[PDB]
Amino acid sequence: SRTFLVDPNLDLSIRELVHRILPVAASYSAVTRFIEEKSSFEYGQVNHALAAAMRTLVKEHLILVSQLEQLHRQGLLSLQKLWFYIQPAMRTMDILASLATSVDKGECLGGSTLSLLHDRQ
Amino acid sequence: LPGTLPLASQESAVVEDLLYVLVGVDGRYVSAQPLSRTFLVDPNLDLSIRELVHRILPVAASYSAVTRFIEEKSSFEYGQVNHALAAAMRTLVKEHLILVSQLEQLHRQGLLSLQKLWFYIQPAMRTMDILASLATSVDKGECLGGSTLSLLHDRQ
Amino acid sequence: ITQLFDDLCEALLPAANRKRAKRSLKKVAYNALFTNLFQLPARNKILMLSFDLRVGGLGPKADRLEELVEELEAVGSVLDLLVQLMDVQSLISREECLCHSMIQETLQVMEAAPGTGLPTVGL
Amino acid sequence: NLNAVRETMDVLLEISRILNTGLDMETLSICVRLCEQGINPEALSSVIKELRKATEALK
Amino acid sequence: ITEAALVRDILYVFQGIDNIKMNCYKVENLSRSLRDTAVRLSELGWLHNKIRRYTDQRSLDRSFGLVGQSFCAALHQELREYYRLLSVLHSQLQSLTLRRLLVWTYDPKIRLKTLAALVDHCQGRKGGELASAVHAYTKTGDPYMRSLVQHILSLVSHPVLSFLYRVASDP
Repeated sequence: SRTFLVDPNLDLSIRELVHRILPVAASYSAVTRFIEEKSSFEYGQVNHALAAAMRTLVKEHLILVSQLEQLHRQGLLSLQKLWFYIQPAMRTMDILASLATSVDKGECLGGSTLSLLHDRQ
Repeated sequence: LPGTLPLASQESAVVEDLLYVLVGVDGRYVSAQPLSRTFLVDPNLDLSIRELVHRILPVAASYSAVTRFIEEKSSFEYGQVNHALAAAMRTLVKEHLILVSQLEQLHRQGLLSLQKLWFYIQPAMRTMDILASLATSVDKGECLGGSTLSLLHDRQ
Repeated sequence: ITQLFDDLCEALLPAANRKRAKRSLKKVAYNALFTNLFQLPARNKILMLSFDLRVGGLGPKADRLEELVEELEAVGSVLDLLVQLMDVQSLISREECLCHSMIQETLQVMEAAPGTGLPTVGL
Repeated sequence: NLNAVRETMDVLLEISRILNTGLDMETLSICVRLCEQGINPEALSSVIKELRKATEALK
Repeated sequence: ITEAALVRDILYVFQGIDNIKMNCYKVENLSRSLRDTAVRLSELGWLHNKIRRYTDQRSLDRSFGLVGQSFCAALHQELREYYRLLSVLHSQLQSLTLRRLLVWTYDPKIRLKTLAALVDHCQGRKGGELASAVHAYTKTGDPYMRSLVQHILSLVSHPVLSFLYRVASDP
């Protein structure tokens, strides 16, 4: 549910494409807040191991941003080239940002958090 | 306004304008006319050019009737033969688009004079003259199926 | 055995004269089969290749290669024939060589002498 | 038996896939059945590398 | 307006992001020889919208079924490649011109012609009735299309052959 601001004076040929990359960040700022909260004991022994197995993917998402900066130094990273690289991340961090918002909507803990993972590449 | 341009230099304007009509896009001076395509060149142009322009266009008019044969005879209601005939008739159009690309890249260095153009496209004036004759003889008498495989057996 | 060499020569023949090449390739099969005939355990040769696996990483794969030859016991001359024949940074370095091997394969034709890369002009 | 000789032939494809041998599934059954005859495998390593060599001269 | 500037905007119109604005991409000066070639090139990007709206409108509701996913998730493997081509074309803009694009993008003017007309023939079909309306596109004969659609069928008909190896049911 995060909102962003870009620029009053920027090229329109960029802002329309910027708004196509951000939905992987806003869908990320709601997963990292699901980990740091649903790790509290008062949530059962299921909402824990769900937050742990939901953390290894965040680790692999931090490696995918590292390999981009190291590839950015050689200048081989154009904006158009970026929109294609993160596509595996725009699909995964769109799945987890939907479970982490549907497990907290209706307060689930225990079995009712193991049912939702059975109805929901 | 070519009347105020010299002879040896205005030629460099036609060759880069004519290099576009062979693709299908309209041009600056040598335009196309609404619909077997007819063209219009210029009221005030050197006669030593217009007689040679009319020698290059028959590869464009013979092209504006092949690309319209592909985009139509690809409709299912024409059989499983008038399709694969339009596909194998498309690979040559691809190789005709490469021959226009290599001319523009050779046009930047100025090495492309109008007289030099009339010789480069000769392989294209013979091929796009064959296909513009099948695509007008398969649609004259409505053929589909075997009667489109006979015509390719009677017709470098 | 006179036919099993004829079916072998068909598989390695790449699909499209395909009727005389098979006759000539069957010569290369026989001209090369009798050179060795004119002129050590089995599982050990796998381990010497299992070692070189673990050194450069990829341990579990090497623990798999030994896992199958242990069940293949409960044929020995067949495996003797087979032995004869940063995770993110590599991603951004692959999708960058593609864009180096895609704009090159087509600019080498777009800018050349008129009629080089074109096959219809070669007729 | 044909169920057993299918599995033993299916496992043997993987060890030829990670060893980076160009043998696909068809050429494997040809070579497995040909090695099953009793031909010496030190020679077959030369015919395949030459058939693949003369094949490249065409393309 | 320089020719290079047009080559800058066209590489965006191929995606949906708009000189060239938004059903034909009417461009708004420059010479007539330029506007005409842009018009046809800009329109290819418009197609990409019609195929993107379907794989975005139906990726929203959860009542499209199990076949309607393997179809809506097989229109993406045939789009990442269209995003690889746009990658290569952008690296050379730093030389290519309009007449050089026509040959580059003459083939993806067809794949984006079958897919943008394969999602309209099967609009309200869900379940197996969709796997039966992407099979009525194989009787075409064109060796380039019959070998593309006969691959999407091999993905769409995987869920159907999953129930079978395991027909309207009544709750």
